[PDB]
Amino acid sequence: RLVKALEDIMVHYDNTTRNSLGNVIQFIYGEDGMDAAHIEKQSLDTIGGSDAAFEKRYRVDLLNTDHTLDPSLLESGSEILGDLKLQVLLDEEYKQLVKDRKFLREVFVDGEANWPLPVNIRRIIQNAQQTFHIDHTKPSDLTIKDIVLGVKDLQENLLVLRGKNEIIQNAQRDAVTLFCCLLRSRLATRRVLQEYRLTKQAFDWVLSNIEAQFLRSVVHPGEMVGVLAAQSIGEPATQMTKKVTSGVPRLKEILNVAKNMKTPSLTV
Amino acid sequence: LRFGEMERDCMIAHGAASFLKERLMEASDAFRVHICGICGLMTVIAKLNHNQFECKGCDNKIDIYQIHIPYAAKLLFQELMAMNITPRLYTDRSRDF
Amino acid sequence: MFFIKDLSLNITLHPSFFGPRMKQYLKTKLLEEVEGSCTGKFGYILCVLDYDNIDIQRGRILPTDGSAEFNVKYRAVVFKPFKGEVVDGTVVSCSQHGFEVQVGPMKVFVTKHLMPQDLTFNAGSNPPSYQSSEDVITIKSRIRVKIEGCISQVSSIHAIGSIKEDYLGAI
Amino acid sequence: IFVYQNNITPSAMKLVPSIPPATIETFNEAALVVNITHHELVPKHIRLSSDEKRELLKRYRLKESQLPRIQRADPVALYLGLKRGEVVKIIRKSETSGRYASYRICM
Amino acid sequence: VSTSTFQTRRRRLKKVEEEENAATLQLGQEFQLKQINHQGEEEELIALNLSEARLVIKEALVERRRAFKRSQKKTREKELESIDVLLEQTTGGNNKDLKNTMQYLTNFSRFRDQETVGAVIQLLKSTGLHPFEVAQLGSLACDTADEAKTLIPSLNNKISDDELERILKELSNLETLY
Amino acid sequence: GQQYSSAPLRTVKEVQFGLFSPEEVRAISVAKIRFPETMDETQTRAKIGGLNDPRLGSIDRNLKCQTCQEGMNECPGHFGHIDLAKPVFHVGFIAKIKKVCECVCMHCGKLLLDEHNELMRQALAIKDSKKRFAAIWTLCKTKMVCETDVPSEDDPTQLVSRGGCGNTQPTIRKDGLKLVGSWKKDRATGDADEPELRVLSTEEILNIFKHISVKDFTSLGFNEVFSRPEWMILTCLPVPPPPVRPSISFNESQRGEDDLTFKLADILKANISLETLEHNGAPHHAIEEAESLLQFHVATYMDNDIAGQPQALQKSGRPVKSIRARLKGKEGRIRGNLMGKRVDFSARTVISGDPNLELDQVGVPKSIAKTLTYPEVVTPYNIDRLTQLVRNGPNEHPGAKYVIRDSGDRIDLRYSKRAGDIQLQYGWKVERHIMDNDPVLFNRQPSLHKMSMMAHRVKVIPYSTFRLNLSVTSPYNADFDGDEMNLHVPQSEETRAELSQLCAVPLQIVSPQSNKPCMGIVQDTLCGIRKLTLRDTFIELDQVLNMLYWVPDWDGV
Amino acid sequence: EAGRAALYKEVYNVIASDGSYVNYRHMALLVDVMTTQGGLTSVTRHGFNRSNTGALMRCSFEETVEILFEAGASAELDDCRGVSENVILGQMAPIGTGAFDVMIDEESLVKY
Amino acid sequence: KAIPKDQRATTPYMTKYERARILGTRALQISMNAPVFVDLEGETDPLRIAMKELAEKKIPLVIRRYLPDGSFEDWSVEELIVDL
DNA sequence: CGCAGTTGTGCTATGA
DNA sequence: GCACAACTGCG
Ligand SMILES: [Mg+2]
Ligand SMILES: [Zn+2]
Ligand SMILES: [Zn+2]
Ligand SMILES: [Zn+2]
Repeated sequence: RLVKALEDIMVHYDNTTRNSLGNVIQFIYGEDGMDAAHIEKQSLDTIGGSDAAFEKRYRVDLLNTDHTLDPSLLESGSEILGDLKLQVLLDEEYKQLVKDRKFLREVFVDGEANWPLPVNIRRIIQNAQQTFHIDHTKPSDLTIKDIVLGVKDLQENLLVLRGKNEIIQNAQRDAVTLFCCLLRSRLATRRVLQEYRLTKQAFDWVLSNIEAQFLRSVVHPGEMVGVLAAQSIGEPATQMTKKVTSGVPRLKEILNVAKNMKTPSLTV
Repeated sequence: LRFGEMERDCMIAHGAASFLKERLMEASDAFRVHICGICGLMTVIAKLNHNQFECKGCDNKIDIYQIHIPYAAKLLFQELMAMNITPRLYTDRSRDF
Repeated sequence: MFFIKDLSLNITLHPSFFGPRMKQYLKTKLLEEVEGSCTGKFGYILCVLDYDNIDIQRGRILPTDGSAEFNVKYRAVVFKPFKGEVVDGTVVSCSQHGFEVQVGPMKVFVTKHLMPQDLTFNAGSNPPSYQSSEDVITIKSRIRVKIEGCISQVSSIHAIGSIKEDYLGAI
Repeated sequence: IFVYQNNITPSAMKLVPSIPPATIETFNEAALVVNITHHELVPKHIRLSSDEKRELLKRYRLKESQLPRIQRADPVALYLGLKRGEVVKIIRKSETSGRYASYRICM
Repeated sequence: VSTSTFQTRRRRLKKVEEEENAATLQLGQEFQLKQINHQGEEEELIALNLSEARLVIKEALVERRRAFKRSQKKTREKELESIDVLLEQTTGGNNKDLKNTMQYLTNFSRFRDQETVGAVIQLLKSTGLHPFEVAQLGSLACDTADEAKTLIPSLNNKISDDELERILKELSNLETLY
Repeated sequence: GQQYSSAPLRTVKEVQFGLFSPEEVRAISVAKIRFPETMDETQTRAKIGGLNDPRLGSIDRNLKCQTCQEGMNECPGHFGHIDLAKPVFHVGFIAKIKKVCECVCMHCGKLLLDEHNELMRQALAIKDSKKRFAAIWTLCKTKMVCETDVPSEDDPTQLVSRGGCGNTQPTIRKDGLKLVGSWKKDRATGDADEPELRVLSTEEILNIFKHISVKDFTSLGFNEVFSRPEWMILTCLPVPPPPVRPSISFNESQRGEDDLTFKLADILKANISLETLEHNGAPHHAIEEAESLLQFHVATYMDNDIAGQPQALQKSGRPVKSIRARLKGKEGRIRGNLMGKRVDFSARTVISGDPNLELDQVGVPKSIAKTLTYPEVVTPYNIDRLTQLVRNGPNEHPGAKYVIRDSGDRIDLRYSKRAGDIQLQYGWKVERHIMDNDPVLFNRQPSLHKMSMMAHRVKVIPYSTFRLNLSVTSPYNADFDGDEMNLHVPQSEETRAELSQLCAVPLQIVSPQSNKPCMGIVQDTLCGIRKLTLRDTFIELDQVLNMLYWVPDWDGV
Repeated sequence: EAGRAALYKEVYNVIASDGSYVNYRHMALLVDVMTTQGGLTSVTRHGFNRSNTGALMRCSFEETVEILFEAGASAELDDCRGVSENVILGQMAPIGTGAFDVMIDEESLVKY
Repeated sequence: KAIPKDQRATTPYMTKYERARILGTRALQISMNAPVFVDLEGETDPLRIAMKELAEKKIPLVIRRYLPDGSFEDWSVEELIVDL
């Protein structure tokens, strides 16, 4: 019944999810438009912990002596103290990260940090390091502008939908939303420099990979998700072996849209 | 052996459109019938030698096409006709979408 | 009469031809198939006009075999006779039954009966002829005929004609 | 809008469509105690203008049928006084995208 | 595989009421006055009178022979033998139809020179007659307005007896002498 | 196989379902289908001008068809017809026939309700063919009088004479194959109290349906070209040709007719009883008797497994196999012959695990490899190789079974007086043996996975089992307890591409079901990988060297 | 919309109970499918087999003949847009490999 | 109806399915003795010859990417990116 | 006119 | 051997 109910469902050349009628089931496959194989449970670091340890991790204040990036971190550090124009960028940077946090906390209400998303950002930085023999001593050649802006410019190139019109353009923005939160989480000015210790060369590579790795991650128009989903629910249902009706018979109840269900509870 | 209903499913899942047609036709049932362009039924009297093609009843000797369908379908079709139901096969469309 | 119609034929090329003189081959293959052709729908397809500008269009590669089908859009000179059409032609055959007149690519036959009473068959004539008080119709004899009816046969159209009405007959 | 206490007789019920283009709505006071829309599982439903709808269908190369449907009697459809043909944009938060926009045509 | 046309109509199941075709100006479905073309535009039916016909095939086979040699880089009785040459060059030979057609056209052409054919077309096309009549008038040679209106019975009340006669008079004057 | 036909080759774009108009049935039919007797020109073996090849399809295998020529594998059947003595219902439409009767007036053939009723125009509005009929029926089943004068679309003071006829309407309830109505009547306003009870004749119902307005049935489910209500009632019977009901002619002198050939003879017999019964001295009770029987025979031929018990059991107790039953799911046409299928180029054997096979390969026994074939086309690239395989013969391992010429003619290298000297010309096909490294579809039933069917590399091995790599056990659900698996060999260079480029085991490695890999290191390897990796575990040079060599990608360092 | 939410929750809780993990998208699709139509469309013979999809497609599950009978009765027209129809017809289905068409461009065939 | 070149919307990258059918089509054609638009560097398997063709972007085929509504965008094997 | 109560109807894993 | 969908009858 699962396969027979879905068979005719696929991802069409407009990232839409339709059947033989061309009736839209999902506007963008699995709300994001990604091929499931290209996902890995990643951690959204912005999410939890004290606002105090959050600040410690993400906040840059070139205007404060105790809260600038030490010139041990980058070469520009000595000549960065007091740059009001730059502190404007690090103010958007921080005010955006703060924004992102309030959003993730709205979406994942339990404070769950570990979510399955495309592009293993952890591994890219890992390889950047072994690739470029990252000196966790000598200061970076990156600019505050290099980081801040290069990350802005990256997000723009992370394409799922393509269409040139607000309807489509806004669905692109939405479908991407969560990934960039993680992207901003892992690529904050303080993080990139202190933790990662990347060079401009290393950073540009990190970004370039994220871009093309993301592009790889998207669903392929033609992808037979009718059966793909039907099999993926059905298959584990086979391996199946307060006290409420559960497993195979509850699943039977759910699919049947059982009017007279066995164990109906109300959690008040 | 059997390329069962369940095997068709994974084959679709795979997106293997051609390997499926090949399994379902060329490696089994595959057959060639002649259809009328007016009433899409296997009514055609295919004297494919003298190139005579006729669907008396339709008075047609012009609008005839050859189709390749599983013999089980030719059957299913003749089986439905035997039951007063016309499964008219048409090679062009009208509806759109 | 003699029309010019914008037709189109579907030709399926074998992969061995997906070379550079492909358009060349398709154009020549159209001419093979199309020229001299005779349908009851369009009549005799005689000459494919504008060889230089034949619209090849893209050819979709067929599912299980490699051949690719193209709809070769064209325009040609056609001759499709009509019942009631008056035609000038030249006599070809002639017997006791009547005479068959050559009109373009097609043959119109006039029955002994579809001629006036004054015109009568001459058996003892070399070559065979029909003799009126005034006229003589033998072989080379140019005639004017009203096509009484047409019969769409195989790869030809034939007709039965009249020379009985006014302004018809010998010319 | 008519907020009736206990019940409306089928007498008076037949008088609702009697005066168009003015439209009348009946609401049982007892249902209204709790605002259904405020609930966890109930996302943002947004009425779309004739022009807004027109663009959605244009932009997705859609026919009204092809669109996911909301019933006329859908609690949220009644809350926004949805009329047959009127489309809603549904903004749900996503465990994959963050934010997902769906659309529902009325019944 | 046969040939198709611009006429895209879809008679579903409904076989017939296939109309009898006569020069009651009721030509086939294929031969409607109002019709389409490859460009997708509406266009009035093209009918040729012999000579207007003979010149088309002549032209086409000449421009064809141009390309047959371009890609190969890397007086009535007297015109008759001349045409049989062009046919041996551009036509498949198997097309005995086009040979008989050319021989017929050569001997039965009313107006030899193109200038003339162009001028015939101007004269007749102004009349507002149907293309099959503008055809028949150019190909069939008539003297009385009655000779014409009998053979092209489609006319009848379409043209004035005198006005049709004025045309016929100008047509005989144009008649290319052999 | 089948021969060249000049006919333009297309694909079925739309399937326009409709109903047979007796007129069509007659026209398309190459014979009628006069005598129940199968064949035997009065015991003389050859078909009778009455049933099966009265110009229909053919039997004899030799001896071609009487309409086209071609014969057996080429000739699809040629339809027949029996002109029924009395109109009979179609077993299937019987309920819809009642529902149409319940909608329309049983006298003038006018819809019981129209645009004048508001709830009616509301239904008449419904876009959907089926939902519309459903709503119309619910309103019209209640109307028991064909209205003459309905109240105007404004006042109930002034009345509009909408449609003709005033007649009271029956209450139709089915009595299995029979529709019997109970009219209200009047009798000093009272009646009923004691109504009028008569069966509604197929012919009467048909005559009401014939009189149903194009626009009225158009408002009902119906179509004026493909499905007129009147076509639910059968007058002319299509006689399916031999291929639908094959004569299993075992040995020379012995028939063996199909179930349908029998039921038709029964319909035919029952029709001829009725035919003469009525024409002659009609005892008018035996008339509606022979009718009900013909109605039964035509009912059970299309559906034997009906509500009102009687199983129309073949004289053997075994009930007659209806056409309905033939198409009915899991096995039978749709489910089992079309959606599922028995296939050539398939193999099956016991599976045993191999530690020395690369993940993506499959051990195919020499026998299986020599049986299954691949159609290679003689190309300057292969040419020489293929000549050696042809030369090698169908009995060696690398070798071939058949050679197919340009002239689409099969050469049996196994027998052919020329298998030795056979010079291959380009474009010929050489059906050669499944050679090592070919893509093949390996499969283990059930098959609830994209992964329960994967593309493997051939590796021809001795001993009768299919050998597969242990790590690939997990996605098939295989074990070596005695499990068997299937093998499908692709036939096209295009199909090979499908398997290799999409279905390959290396591709199937990370599953979308769980967004995690579906194969891992298992059992002996899993137990040993721990055993080896402990801090306490050290290896002397002797073995270190062998262990290094064993890894095929080792850099020699 | 809240019904879809609760439907997924309930569906998810069946899978998660057995320990097992199924990627969101899958269960979301099933749920989204049962949802779209307007209300709760049952994954049964009188639910998804109700929809306006192809008659040849629907006949291939549950009311086999009955579906085909009612097809000809109310002159249904098969789109042949569905997978199943192509399987029945022995045609290459508009699935992955068959979701698009392939063409030789003579212009590029002479460029090389 | 046919989307113009200056208005295409679909992935500028080649689908996993596209590449598989493209490779299979040239392999079938090459095997059917079609003309090869690449230097066979001793190559003999139509798939490898095809893969080589696709790599040198010397395959002369066009993908008609159909949209739900019927319209299509024609993309060339040349213009399609092969990130795969 | 509505809803309790019934009568009715179709399905029931996969290859040998 | 259920689970529902038509259908039917009394308050
Ligand atoms: Mg086992
Ligand atoms: Zn026909
Ligand atoms: Zn036959
Ligand atoms: Zn009445």
